[PDB]
Amino acid sequence: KHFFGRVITALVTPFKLTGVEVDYGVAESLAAHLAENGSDAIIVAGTTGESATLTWSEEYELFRVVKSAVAGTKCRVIAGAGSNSTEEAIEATKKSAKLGLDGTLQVVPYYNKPPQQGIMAHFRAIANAAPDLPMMLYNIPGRTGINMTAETSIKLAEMCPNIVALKEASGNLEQFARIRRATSPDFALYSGDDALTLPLLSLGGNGVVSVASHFIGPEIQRMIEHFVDLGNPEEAFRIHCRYMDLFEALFVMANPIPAKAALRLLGWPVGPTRLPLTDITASAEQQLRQAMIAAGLL
Amino acid sequence: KHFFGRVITALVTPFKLTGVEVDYGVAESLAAHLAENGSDAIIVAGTTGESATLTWSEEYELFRVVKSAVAGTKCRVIAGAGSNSTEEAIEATKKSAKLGLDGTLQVVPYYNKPPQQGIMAHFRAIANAAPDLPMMLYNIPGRTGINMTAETSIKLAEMCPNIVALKEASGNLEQFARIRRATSPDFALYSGDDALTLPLLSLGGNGVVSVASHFIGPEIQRMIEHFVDLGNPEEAFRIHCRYMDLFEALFVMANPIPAKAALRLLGWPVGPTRLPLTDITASAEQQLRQAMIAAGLLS
Amino acid sequence: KHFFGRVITALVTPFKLTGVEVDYGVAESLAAHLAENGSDAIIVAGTTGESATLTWSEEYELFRVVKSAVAGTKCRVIAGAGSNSTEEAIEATKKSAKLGLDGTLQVVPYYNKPPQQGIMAHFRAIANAAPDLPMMLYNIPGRTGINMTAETSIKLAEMCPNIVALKEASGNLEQFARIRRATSPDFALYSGDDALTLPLLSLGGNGVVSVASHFIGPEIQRMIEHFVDLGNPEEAFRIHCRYMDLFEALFVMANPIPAKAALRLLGWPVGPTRLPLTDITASAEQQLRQAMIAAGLLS
Amino acid sequence: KHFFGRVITALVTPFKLTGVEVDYGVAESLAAHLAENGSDAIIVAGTTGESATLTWSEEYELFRVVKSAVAGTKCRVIAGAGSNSTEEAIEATKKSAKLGLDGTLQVVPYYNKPPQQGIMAHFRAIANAAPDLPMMLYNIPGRTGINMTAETSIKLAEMCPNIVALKEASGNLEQFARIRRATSPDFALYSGDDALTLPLLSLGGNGVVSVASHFIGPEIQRMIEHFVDLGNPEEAFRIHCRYMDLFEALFVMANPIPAKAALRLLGWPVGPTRLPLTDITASAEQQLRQAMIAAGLL
Ligand SMILES: N[C@@H](CCCC[NH3+])C(=O)O
Ligand SMILES: N[C@@H](CCCC[NH3+])C(=O)O
Ligand SMILES: N[C@@H](CCCC[NH3+])C(=O)O
Ligand SMILES: N[C@@H](CCCC[NH3+])C(=O)O
Ligand SMILES: [Ca+2]
Ligand SMILES: [Ca+2]
Ligand SMILES: [Ca+2]
Ligand SMILES: [Ca+2]
Repeated sequence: KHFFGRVITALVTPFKLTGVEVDYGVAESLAAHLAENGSDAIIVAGTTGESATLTWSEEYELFRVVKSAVAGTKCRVIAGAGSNSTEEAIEATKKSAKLGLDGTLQVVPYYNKPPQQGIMAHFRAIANAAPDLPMMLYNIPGRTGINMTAETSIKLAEMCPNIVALKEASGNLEQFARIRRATSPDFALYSGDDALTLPLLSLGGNGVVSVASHFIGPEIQRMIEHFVDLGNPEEAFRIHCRYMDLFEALFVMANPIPAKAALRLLGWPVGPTRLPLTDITASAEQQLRQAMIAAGLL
Repeated sequence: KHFFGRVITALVTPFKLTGVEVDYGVAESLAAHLAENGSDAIIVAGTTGESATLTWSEEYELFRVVKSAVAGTKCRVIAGAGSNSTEEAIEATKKSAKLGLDGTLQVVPYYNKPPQQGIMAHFRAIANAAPDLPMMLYNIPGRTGINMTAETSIKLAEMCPNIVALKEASGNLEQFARIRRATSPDFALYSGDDALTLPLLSLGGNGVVSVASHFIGPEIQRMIEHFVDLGNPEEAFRIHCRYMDLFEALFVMANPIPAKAALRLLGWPVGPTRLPLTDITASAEQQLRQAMIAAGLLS
Repeated sequence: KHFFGRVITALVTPFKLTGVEVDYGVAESLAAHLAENGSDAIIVAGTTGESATLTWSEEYELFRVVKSAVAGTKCRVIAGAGSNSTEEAIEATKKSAKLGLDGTLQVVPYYNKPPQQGIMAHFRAIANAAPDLPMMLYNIPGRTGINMTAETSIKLAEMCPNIVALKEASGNLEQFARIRRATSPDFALYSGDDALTLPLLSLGGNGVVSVASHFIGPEIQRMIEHFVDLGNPEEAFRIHCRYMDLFEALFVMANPIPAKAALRLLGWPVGPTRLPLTDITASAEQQLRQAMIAAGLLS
Repeated sequence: KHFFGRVITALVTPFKLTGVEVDYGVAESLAAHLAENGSDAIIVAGTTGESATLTWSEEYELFRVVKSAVAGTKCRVIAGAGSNSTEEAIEATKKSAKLGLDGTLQVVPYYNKPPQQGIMAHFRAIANAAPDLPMMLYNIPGRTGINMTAETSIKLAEMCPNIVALKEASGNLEQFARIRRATSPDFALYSGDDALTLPLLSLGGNGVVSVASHFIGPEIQRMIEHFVDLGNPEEAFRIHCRYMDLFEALFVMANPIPAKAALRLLGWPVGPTRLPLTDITASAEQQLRQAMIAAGLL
């Protein structure tokens, strides 16, 4: 019923041992594994994929490679093609169109703090650069340093018909409800935060763009199913409760440091992160390892 | 299942025209009206009841009068008996016990910013001063200037068996979930904020300590019923949506300025607020009036 | 130039060993000591004096006793007579007038979050209740839960001629500068925070309402003197630097828990705090003790 | 007395009418004007220079051109060469060394939220990539989404001898005092905020990295002189007061939208900003224009 589904995994970007090169091979098999484990869609080279330290070429190859890894399946492949420069976002979005990806994810500009009319112009121009490519907006004030308001989000959903979803990680519940109330039900509203998935479902949300779906995709699907389809909020919450420690553990250091460490411990050789992200500490690794054991993953 | 129910109304305190005296008569009939319109419990002389500008005598008379107004019904009467002085809270809690009220509401100390172990000692001593009187804690960092943590709340629920509920208005969803996960299911977790009732239900919440239940109590009951009992989150949300503008309108100036204005417009002569709360402005009254008309309360 | 001077000490309130009674004797000798150690004025029964857990009678006795302890000297005695109830503030301010104290300190209402026009009406009414009694406003959003804006503060300084000072502890530098720019130079602007005294002097401030002046009053006087009178910011900063660890230490737990612990370590038997304030932890006491040793106050 | 002086101007980047090209000519004459009007140093292609929407090539040309515009003067030229990718910052810093600039400005990584030890590794690696290029750190939590602590800043000043200054725009006065107390007096501590210059001087600050020095450089010099040299804080404050409205006006929309509008009103054809920054509103322009008239600038 929604193009990008209920669970979208923000894919980590595997690197070889030194960090210097991407491991496209590990990227393929990891993406294929997610497509058979509850990911309805995958975001490539977004925040969790270390967008900031990838070059544009690396991103374009990752897009091509991940799209081939999941051909055969209903898994949609979304390009993390945003930027705080409209020109750069436009170029990347056009490249995503020519590669035949299923859509893009577009973050609100970070660092340069545009006015609301700037955010709006930024996204119009990007939507216009590939008018037939579905687009998911991404609002994350904690990283960007500004908030896209309800008004701006709603206006964008009306003006550009290829803008069909919003990844809302502000934690602002009123904003989320207002956007939901005023957009058409064909517009998808996704949690950008595993710990907020459940309460955002209560305000009309359609699922989650998740980090934890690398590990518990089918269980996140089951949670959403209990809540939205089967009228069992008590069971949705029983699942949320099983995985709160893991959700906390995945953010005890900045994402994707824990996500990558967890994958390495499960036998997925996704490599280190690139500077400025440093290695997981002994303390954070122990909390993560413990949370994984209690969640039944080791 | 829960002693205080699903919808608890934070009663406004009616005053006569100058503000100098309480109107106990209007208090009685307003409380009777709430008991027959979806209030499972009522809080007397809390924040919404202008606790700060009431004297202790005024509070004690309000308690007595409200308890008689709702005799015959199952509606529980809760004393807003908290303070930032433990000695004062203890005295008021003992008076509530001797008067035969159903419980107390106890705010985290405001203004004086106690440490967590201070908050904990404050509430232990109050629970111990009337060990058979059910108690609802109240966490509201925006007014008090400190936050009662998950750890503190959980520890209090384990130590004192008369502490059976928490009114959580921090808006912190992680805190709320952690408290819920770790307390026994007999422990009630209530939203302290009409706009958060629905999402807190998704994290195991048992309802709301409401301002808006003065006006739409049965509809708030219906929302909670659709969500918890009947498996209809879409309809719960349809109701939340109908009333978001009213919820916004009730806080455009500080509570209870709009609440009292709305009651006056509905024919409830609840009077002004006392200084330092001033009268609602023409601008806030227009936004409130409009929101009430669209919600089907007026004209 | 300014009625309340440059250094105003927010006096702790001594209690006897159980906390149940005030020790008026220790209050007397402590206040006499401050008057001979750079306190130009003393605030009695404010935040640092545990205002919230004192009764009104205890406060009124403290006012009487402290006023007699410093008679003969130019040390001014200020009543912490504020409240979140205008009626209570008015009553206490009238009592302060009849007792012959030198002025009052008046906090922005805490917990009940009045509108700006409410804050303004609250203070007008208090200024009008004793029109000849000098008044110092106190803005502390971290404890009260609201902020008195620059506009409101400036308007109050113009309308009421007995409002002659403001204790600004928002930490907002722009607010502070705007108030200073727009008020007459007879209006005193005081830091409400020992760590902010020096940078607020750079924006035209006239001193500080201090906790640390219990212990280093003459050194705070010297700092202000270097900056304002002698044109030596380098030396003012050398002093600020000497005492930063002590300033940090005095707030590692909520004031006045550390203040009282420091006084006990110096041989001032000021007693415990009252619930909900609990005893200082061994960890905070060690950091405090160490900071005092390095500052040359102890051992 | 310090290498970068007391007033460092964060230079706006002039664009031609469409925004598509830089106007290097206007950049030259604007920089020459600043060097004769109280700028002891100039920062090229930092935040105020629309770093986010400049390409690396545009920045490198701006560096070259600005350096030649001010040859013959004592005005130092600093490259805004930071990034949230350590690799990119390293490459830009090496280019700045080969071009013969006087130093670099290095922002704390934005958007990707590294841990403190990440921030520390980021800056070590950059300092090590050109050990003889003086370096000015830049802490601005409101844009980046994280704060570099006092401990981190102090440790960096001790480890790397080319790290000789800090542009502190957190507005945290305790952090600033602690850094000042613990670093050697050869280490420069600059306000990153025109409205904080004066109170940061009281806590041992050495001046300001300013937007308003485009317009009132000599008056900012006079303020600092009255306070630090001549023992007249009353007169320093009289000057701060004269210019508070202008300081407020310069930030009513995000920098450099007002800065560029002010320059256009003074006859400097600095052009528009690039998306996602949109034009100044009529309302913000009126407040700016009024503040400039009262300050004696038109
Ligand atoms: N690190 C820069 C450019 C990266 C573009 C390709 N991943 C940014 O986050 O804006
Ligand atoms: N102003 C006091 C009044 C004490 C009586 C409480 N009913 C307070 O807000 O706590
Ligand atoms: N506990 C109340 C009453 C204070 C009584 C007078 N000192 C308050 O802080 O306002
Ligand atoms: N727009 C990207 C790269 C710009 C590189 C040169 N200015 C960023 O802000 O990180
Ligand atoms: Ca990307
Ligand atoms: Ca009460
Ligand atoms: Ca008092
Ligand atoms: Ca740059």
